[PDB]
Amino acid sequence: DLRALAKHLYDSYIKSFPLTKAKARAILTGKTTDKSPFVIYDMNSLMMGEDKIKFKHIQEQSKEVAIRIFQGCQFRSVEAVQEITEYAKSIPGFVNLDLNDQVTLLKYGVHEIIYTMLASLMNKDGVLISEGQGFMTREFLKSLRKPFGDFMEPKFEFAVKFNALELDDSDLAIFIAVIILSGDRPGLLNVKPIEDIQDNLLQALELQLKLNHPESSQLFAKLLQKMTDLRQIVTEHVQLLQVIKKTETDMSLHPLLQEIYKDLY
Amino acid sequence: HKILHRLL
Ligand SMILES: COc1ccc(Br)cc1/C=C1\SC(=O)N(Cc2ccc(C)cc2)C1=O
Repeated sequence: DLRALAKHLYDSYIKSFPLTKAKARAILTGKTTDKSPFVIYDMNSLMMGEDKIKFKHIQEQSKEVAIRIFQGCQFRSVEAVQEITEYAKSIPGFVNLDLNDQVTLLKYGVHEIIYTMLASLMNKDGVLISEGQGFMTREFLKSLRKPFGDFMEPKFEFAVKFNALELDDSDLAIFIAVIILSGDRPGLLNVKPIEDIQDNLLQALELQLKLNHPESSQLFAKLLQKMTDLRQIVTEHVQLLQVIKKTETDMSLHPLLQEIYKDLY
Repeated sequence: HKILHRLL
């Protein structure tokens, strides 16, 4: 039951998200047979890196570094929203909730989950990008001109402390699900059936952590505190974006992201 | 939330 639910969540988590934490840590610890990721630390290494990905993927693109990076960020975020949506629909009970509530949960859940999964791709020195084939240094990101130089920093700060807890993909699968099924999102119509799903997810999470992190009794408690922390990180990310939105006349926000940000905080 | 609704 609870062990069965943890297994089901792990399997769809693996199906919904290509680059897993296990895979990410192997790349970052050189514990991989693959070619090391190309490192990006300045103007010229960014250009070199882009040369290489011109042979892997593919209308408008700025010649200003910070805006171009932020545009690349937007498209990755859009692709994360899709993945997170397919994941949520795999959570037993979710798709049977009122549609307006489903939309609300994703609207408020999506960024919290993004910063959670981003942690997996980070260490204190930088972040993996493009499916793990590149690595952008933290310091290079801190150097970007305002207001973009401070865009990734709080996300690194979160991840450094979060990664200290050593969750693996199976823990993360349930943790994410608990976050999505929060009955205290603003504007929910039917709180009860959401809490009823979260209750069982919470139980599965507690059990999973007791079994796999036996040395850290009270890891459950510490995880629960992170879920709330994330709420304020998003809140402050959203304030940063309204600044960018108003003062950066060049770039245009992506429509899906506008949808999520609108009337949010 | 047009796009979100469609995703859902
Ligand atoms: C190199 O990254 C950057 C450098 C500078 C600036 Br300005 C913005 C970005 C990127 C970001 S922040 C963010 O939330 N996402 C979306 C995402 C969603 C889910 C996973 C797992 C990874 C990333 C990004 O791509």
